Amino acid sequence: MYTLNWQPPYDWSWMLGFLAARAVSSVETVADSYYARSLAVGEYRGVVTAIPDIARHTLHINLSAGLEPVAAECLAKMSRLFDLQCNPQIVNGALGRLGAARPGLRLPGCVDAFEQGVRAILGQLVSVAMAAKLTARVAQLYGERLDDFPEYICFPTPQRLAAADPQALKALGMPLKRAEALIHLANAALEGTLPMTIPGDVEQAMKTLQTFPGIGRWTANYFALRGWQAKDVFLPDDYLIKQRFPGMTPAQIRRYAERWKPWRSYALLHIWYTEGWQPDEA
Amino acid sequence: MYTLNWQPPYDWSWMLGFLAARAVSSVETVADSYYARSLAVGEYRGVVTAIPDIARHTLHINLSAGLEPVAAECLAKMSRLFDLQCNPQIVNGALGRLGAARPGLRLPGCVDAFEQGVRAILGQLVSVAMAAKLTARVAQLYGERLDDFPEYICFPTPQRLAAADPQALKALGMPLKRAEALIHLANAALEGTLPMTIPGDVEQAMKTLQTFPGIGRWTANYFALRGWQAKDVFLPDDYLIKQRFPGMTPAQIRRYAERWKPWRSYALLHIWYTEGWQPDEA
Amino acid sequence: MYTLNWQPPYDWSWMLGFLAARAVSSVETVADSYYARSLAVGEYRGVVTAIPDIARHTLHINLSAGLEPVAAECLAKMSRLFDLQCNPQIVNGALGRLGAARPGLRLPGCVDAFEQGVRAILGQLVSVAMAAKLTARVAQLYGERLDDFPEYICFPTPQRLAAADPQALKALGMPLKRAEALIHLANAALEGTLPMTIPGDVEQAMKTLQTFPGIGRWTANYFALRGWQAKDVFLPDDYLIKQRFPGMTPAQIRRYAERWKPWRSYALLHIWYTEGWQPDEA
Amino acid sequence: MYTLNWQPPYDWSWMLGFLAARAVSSVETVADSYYARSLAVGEYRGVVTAIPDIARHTLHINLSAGLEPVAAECLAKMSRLFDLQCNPQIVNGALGRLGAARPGLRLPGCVDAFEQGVRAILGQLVSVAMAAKLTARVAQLYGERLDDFPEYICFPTPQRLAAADPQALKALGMPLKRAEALIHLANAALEGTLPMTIPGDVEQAMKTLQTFPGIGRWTANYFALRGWQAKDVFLPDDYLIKQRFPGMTPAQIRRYAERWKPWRSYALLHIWYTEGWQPDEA
DNA sequence: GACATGAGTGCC
DNA sequence: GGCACTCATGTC
DNA sequence: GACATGAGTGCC
DNA sequence: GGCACTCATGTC
Repeated sequence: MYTLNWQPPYDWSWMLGFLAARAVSSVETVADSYYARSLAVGEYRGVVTAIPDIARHTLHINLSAGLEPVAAECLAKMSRLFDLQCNPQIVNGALGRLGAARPGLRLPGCVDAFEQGVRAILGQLVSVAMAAKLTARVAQLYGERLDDFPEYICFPTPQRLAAADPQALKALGMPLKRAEALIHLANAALEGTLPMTIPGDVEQAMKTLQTFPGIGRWTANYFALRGWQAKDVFLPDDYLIKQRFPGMTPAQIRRYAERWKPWRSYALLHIWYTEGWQPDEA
Repeated sequence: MYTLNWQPPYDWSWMLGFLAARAVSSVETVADSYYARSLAVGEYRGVVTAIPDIARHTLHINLSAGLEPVAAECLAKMSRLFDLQCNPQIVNGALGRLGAARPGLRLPGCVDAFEQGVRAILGQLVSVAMAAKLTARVAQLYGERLDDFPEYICFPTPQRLAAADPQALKALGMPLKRAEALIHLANAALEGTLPMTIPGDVEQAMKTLQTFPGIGRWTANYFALRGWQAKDVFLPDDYLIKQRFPGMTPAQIRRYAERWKPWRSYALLHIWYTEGWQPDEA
Repeated sequence: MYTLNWQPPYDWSWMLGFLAARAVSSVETVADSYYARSLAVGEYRGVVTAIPDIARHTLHINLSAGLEPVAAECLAKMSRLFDLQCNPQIVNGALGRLGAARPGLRLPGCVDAFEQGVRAILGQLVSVAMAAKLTARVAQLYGERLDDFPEYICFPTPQRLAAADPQALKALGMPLKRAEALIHLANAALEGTLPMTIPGDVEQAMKTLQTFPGIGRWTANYFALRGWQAKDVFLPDDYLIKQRFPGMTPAQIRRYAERWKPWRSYALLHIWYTEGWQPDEA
Repeated sequence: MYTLNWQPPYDWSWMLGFLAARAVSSVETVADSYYARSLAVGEYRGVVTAIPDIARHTLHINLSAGLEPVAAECLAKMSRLFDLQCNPQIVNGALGRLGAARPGLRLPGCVDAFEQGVRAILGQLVSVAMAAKLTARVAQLYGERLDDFPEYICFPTPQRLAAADPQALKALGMPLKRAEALIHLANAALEGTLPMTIPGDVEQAMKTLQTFPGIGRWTANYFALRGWQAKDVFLPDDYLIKQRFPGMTPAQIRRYAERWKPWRSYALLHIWYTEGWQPDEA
């Protein structure tokens, strides 16, 4: 019903692929041609369906009756999740060769910073499939079920996770430290201490995030990349990244990435999705 | 170009009247049939125009060329400024006779919490008109002039106001502590310490805000009401509110306001704009 | 055995009486001519007996073998307890008529700041006698018994009280809050966070003490007076003191108390022990 | 002429020699048959003299008239400086071989924790004779001279070094950071943050000290050793200690030293003063 | 007596 | 109006 | 020696 | 991965 446009090229096959690998059962549904999930904005709840019209390079968004009163906010959330503001020319031009194998590459955002915070923490260590399944168990235990869509469940809110029992979370298959990380993050979101929108100084912001128990450099970087969709951040600590730069230390890698500023977040995505890639031995 | 729905009744005459008295020259233009202002979403800039359509219960939004990449976020900003989410039947059902005279009353929000915080601060102990002109000076002195629309300036970024000279601001017409208050707020906005969207615990978030220099209970409440669009906050320390409640002390007003929960913000507006209103002598 | 001097006059009956009223069963023993009690100095423990000799203004101190290795710390603890340093000519000269009825009055200190801290906390709200009853109970359950002197038990150390169960202390006859205050104090004691000797800036240190849970202004002052032997502190919040200044508010008593600077601690004691004292008819 | 006991053996020659090299001109006077120094306790001041009596295993202490009022505290200060509490049969029965050559070794204490902290700071990275000459300058500029004994001067008090101009301190022969260290230290001493007596948890307290500006691990360890007279601390970061354990890392040194628990401080003193000492093949 | 809350009174 | 700073209340 | 930075190790 | 702790290293 609602439509949002984008600037070609846009690789929808990759975006949905990325998102489908990380989909949380009962929360999200990802198909080759559309994306849909439960969505909550305040006390308004429902389901959102996004259908990409390649031909006319536009995204069709349908909203369940419950979200109509806050239609625009839902639209802004989809635009952030799908990085519709991206001008591929500027990025593909500034990255030269690195972004030529797939110039439609977009930065997968999120629909809610808190959710992404929870996802980022649970993403620690385990594989993607495990992170997803782990997140699914948290949603099934603390999420809100939609009365008009019994198959859908809303992602847990800060009010529920903040009151959660550390041992209950532990029981879902996570260390006690990670459960406490979640409970503390929820409390921050309630208090208004978790930046829900990109701050002017992403560097200071992340430094403050690292004071949170259970959140280190990796988590804060990954949270900034996906949760604030900050476009200039690298993850020299990432497992797959450390494999793309054999023999180099976090600082050497970090020093190498300076060359891609101010679009380091994009460079990161490309290097991640190019198995053959390797650095230039200066 | 873009259109947003709203549920009747909606008193546009009153809404535009409220924004018009507080309009900042060079930043926004308010007329009988429309509202327009500069808008910055990251590096994207332009002018937004809002034209209500009573016949269709719709609001038409026009974005200048520079804001199209982030059109959805702009739509969301406008929906928060004009309280398009409001269901008057629900609010009026609860408020009873209090709102019966103007069932179309809405809660005027803002397009950005930082800006609103700056405005809430410059409005301390001065007339709406002075605060208006005062803010304009700060605007011209630190704003980003739109190239495509020379007469429009974007509101100062936390960036620019954080590195401002506490004196260059006092000069414009404010005590020294007033200027420090702004400079502090700006820094907070830079690292994400100022909540940009409403937190789960409004009570607690306001407490933290009150630890800010230059921000007391009044400013913090007014900020929650307009900047976060919190719907259940009252302003017992407001000068005018004290006149509407002859005699009574803050805790007594607050106690009497309890009867309008969970829509105290709306009740507040109805009382502010109802001349001879007075509590039940009961 | 060991002997220490003091300067006449010294009202030993008033002093011994004062200590008898607060004496804790199993820890101390007070008679009309001597004071004796358990005493721990690190890992060294034993019994100390103090016998005054009015004729030659000397105090004879005896130590059981367990304390011999730390003789001098024992002597210092005893001299602070009995305020052997006092020069009555100076203090009585400054107070004037206030202290002319008992020129031999001294400031009863303590043998250990941690102990006094526990004693001050348990002295909250209740009567002198009842507090001694409670302290005796706490010591009974958490103190160590001297092998060499079964009849005696050492006052509970900080490490023992720190690892005590709040519920176990609650049962002895105090609210849960009060018992938590004790456990917190023990922790500060272990960490070196509770000044054990009088600080250079008593006012500042007392302020720091008030941040402790369970410790308000009364407990901090009283503790500073007994635990540090601060000579210039008044107790305007004291029960009996307010009874000596009928109808006067805290800040009033405090301002009045100023004329006794810098010996307010001594004036305080003189007022407590003047049956019919009343502020000057002026 | 007061008298204190000690258990034999006691190497006075070694003790006086250690204090003699660190003697600060005008404050302490060291000779082979006696130690003498100015001393303060609150506002009572004077000169203390200590005469060892090998014959009767006794130490004779004489106090000038200005200290008599607080004689007991003065005796405790001396017993801590000279480690009179030490039972050599117990320490050596544990250290074995290592302590067999100088069974009379004692732990040189201090007369006051603040003073010792200052010396720990001014002894950093400079020779011993140099720290002595520098400290003497500070004592000379910030000390209260004694009226009864013109030749002697009191060590600086915390209130005085606190109101010190950094620049003034530096000019005496030290970097700025250091002078700043002394000033912070005085403040802490003033508000009661610097533990003046050994705490229940020496390790926790040493960590809290490491957060003071200018105090690292070597300074904390050393301060604890001499300022609190902690009997079980080792200094794996010491210049000479690194030389005694050739090619060993601080962690390896520390692991090795565990064989001397719980008397690591005495082990440290024996190893420090044993030229050519070296570790076994453990 | 500790501690959070309410009054208010006066000052940049 | 922010900010402090001093009484007066009312549970545990 | 204090103290930032940076690799690296070992245990949640 | 987080995080406390360890081993250089360069600076003042």
